[PDB]
Amino acid sequence: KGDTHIQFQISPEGNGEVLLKSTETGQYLRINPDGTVDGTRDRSDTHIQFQISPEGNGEVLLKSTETGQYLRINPDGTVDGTRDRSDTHIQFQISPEGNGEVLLKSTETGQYLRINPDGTVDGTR
Repeated sequence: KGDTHIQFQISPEGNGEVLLKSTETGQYLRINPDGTVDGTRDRSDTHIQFQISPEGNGEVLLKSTETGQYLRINPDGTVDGTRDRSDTHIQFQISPEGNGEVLLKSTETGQYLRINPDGTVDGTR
């Protein structure tokens, strides 16, 4: 939890969409059509638009709207997209740390989402 690349801002975009942005670099989380996940500064990229979908008891899904893929953190720390809504590795807890900064913690594995400064995305405990 002491990692320096795990804090995000959540920017509302109306119509119920949000952007998930690294506080360090301003890079936005992106799910590509091929299921890979990375970071980009391209504000106009359609693949950075997310919907936060409540599951109950405070768990949420983070769904990339353009291609309907849910963010997944696997036990091995890799991050990808999936359409399998029953996967236990797509549930997140949004944990604020003050001033609009949050950690995005994947419930099943205890991993925090991380966007490294090179735009690579992974999980760290």
